[PDB]
Amino acid sequence: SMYHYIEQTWQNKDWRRSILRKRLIEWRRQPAITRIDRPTRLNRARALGYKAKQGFVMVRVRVRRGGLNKPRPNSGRRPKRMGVYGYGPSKGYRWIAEERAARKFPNLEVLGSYYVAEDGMYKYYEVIMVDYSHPVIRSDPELKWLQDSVNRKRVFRGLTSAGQKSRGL
Amino acid sequence: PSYVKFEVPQELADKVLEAVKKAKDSGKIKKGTNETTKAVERSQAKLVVIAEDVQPEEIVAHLPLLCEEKKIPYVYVPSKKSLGEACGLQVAAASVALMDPGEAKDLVDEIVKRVNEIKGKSS
RNA sequence: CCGCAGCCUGGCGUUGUCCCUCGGGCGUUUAUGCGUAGAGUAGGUGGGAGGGGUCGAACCUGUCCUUUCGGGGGCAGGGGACCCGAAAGUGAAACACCACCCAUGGACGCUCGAGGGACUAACCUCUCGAAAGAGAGGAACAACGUCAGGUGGGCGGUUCGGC
RNA sequence: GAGGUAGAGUACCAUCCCCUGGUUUGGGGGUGGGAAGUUAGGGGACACGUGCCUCUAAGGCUAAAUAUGUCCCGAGACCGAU
RNA sequence: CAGCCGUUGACCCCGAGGUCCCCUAAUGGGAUAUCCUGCCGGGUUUCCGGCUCCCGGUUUAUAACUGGGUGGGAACCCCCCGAACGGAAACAUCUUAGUAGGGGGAGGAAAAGAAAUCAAUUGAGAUCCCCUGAGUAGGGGCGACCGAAAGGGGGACAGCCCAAACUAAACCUGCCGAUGAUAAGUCGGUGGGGAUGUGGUGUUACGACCUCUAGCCUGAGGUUGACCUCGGCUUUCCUA
Repeated sequence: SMYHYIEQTWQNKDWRRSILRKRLIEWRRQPAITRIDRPTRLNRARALGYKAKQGFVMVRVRVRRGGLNKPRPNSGRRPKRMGVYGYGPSKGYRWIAEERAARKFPNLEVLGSYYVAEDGMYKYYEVIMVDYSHPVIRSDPELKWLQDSVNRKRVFRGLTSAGQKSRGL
Repeated sequence: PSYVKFEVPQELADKVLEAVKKAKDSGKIKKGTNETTKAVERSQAKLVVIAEDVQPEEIVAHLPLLCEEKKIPYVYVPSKKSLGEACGLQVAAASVALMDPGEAKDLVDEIVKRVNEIKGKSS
């Protein structure tokens, strides 16, 4: 399939990593949460459940890498509980990126994510989101589970793929 | 872009689009990049037509190298919407493969000669 | 008694293009050597008293480099051909030839580093622009993330024996 | 009988921090490196080798068995105007 | 005190309707004013409708217009951030305790859930809860203290669906008309999607699935014992 060859050009250590560097220069200027027209990696999107119907949207999110933005305590602590450096959010940056996308698009449900790039200050992810109220999605037989109100806003309760991994499941 | 290997003069491009229209009516063609690569893998294609405004570039960036090793000629076309129109579609197409030219056997043979000499001067 | 921030410094990442120099190594390339007793430069382990000799030698005369100017190492001609000992001294001898070592310097192809210089397109700063984008200056440093060492009553927890 | 397919910054490694009974062996996160891909991968209490045994990560969904009590019915070796 | 309603069946109870002031998520704009004040459309005294972040469309392009999350709930539930008092007869690792608390998100239950699992001479077979295993293995200034799982007995006890190989528009959906019980569906006309892949097949391990070749196996029909086409089964949609 052509999807097998998409993953080969974007694989590991390649001349393609000269093309991808040029994109990053543009991506650093666009807003931190943007809707994009088409997935950058169709192999990753189609495996996670993206289709070419209307109601599927693609969002790119950039976050800031590093550890937790943790302040030094100001009241009295034992020496164990006074340390700052080395802490990272037990939630992954992949799960943090999905959460910020679900804030800006409150009518869509997160289906998956994968990252696309990385530089010295940010990490970039792309999130697959679907509109559960469009009549095209409402009639789909493979997403009939998405008509249950318990299956909405799952990203906030750790029920996505990135959340299951981080819960030790 | 970057997957465009050699320049194609505009007068040759219109010949390619004419070949696609003739081949569709009489012979067989493959529309789309999923059907085109599978024809190149099986060594069944006779001419592979590639658009020049594909975004992202990764969709068709493997075709020039894949058919280089299978000994299959390939040519470029500026607009994918025009390429989709030629093969009788309501949407665009990024790649087409001619299974058998049919009524356009002579026209295809003319194109291959023109392309082969352009690559000879491109080193 | 201890911790933790902040600060200083180094590694890794973001981080790229051209050089030059130096120091290591790998397979090669080569030519250079005086504790004393003595024909005299024994630096050491061996084959080796034969090795060179129209299969061209010892010898006078100079150009030249060098050294504890001690003295040896290389130059063609004049010479058409000679010297070391198996013999005399040395806790360890043969400039009798050939090998390796200690040890000087340079060069080939490869690797690793370390330093210095330049450049602009990342990054940063400013200006214009509603935005899109354009211009100027710096620049692979700064800045940021992460790890490591130092400093650190700035701040936090505590201990401050007994009779 | 012959051929084709099987989920990537993912598995894993070093280091730092928090959890854990997890201890030279478990889980999650930050930083750096980073696969194989069916002639493949994972596991079987330090590490590796050889047999043997067992499974298929990195894409979702899924009744019943249970947790609660604002509320409605019933009950009681409950209290009885400090 | 005074008057009235009810045998033309009231009051009262149950079911279905009507009216339903202002603030309030508060939502046209403003409120340290529970009060003020607009711009479009409709009839027309009153009055009644429309007026952040997204999605799918219209129309000339940043103008305008059609159709579609926010707050509450006594406790219970899911996810991140996260102490000290106290005990150790002092106290700092430790414990207290991932507790108290903070932030975000639901439901009548949530969450988990169909092995890259366990254990041991080749066995069991998704998840959850109860009685146990057991204060055992094991962690610890090896101090105070902390602490499983497999297995056994029970309660309930289901299993699918995608990406990929093979096909390649055979596809989905808004509005209008007919038919259909105003449903699903079928037919016709218009718009938006879709080759950067819609629909079909198909998802498991000493092997599964797919393609080709060869050979054997319900009914009717055609063709050259062999081939193909319509009648059972599986999955899904629907409501008078």
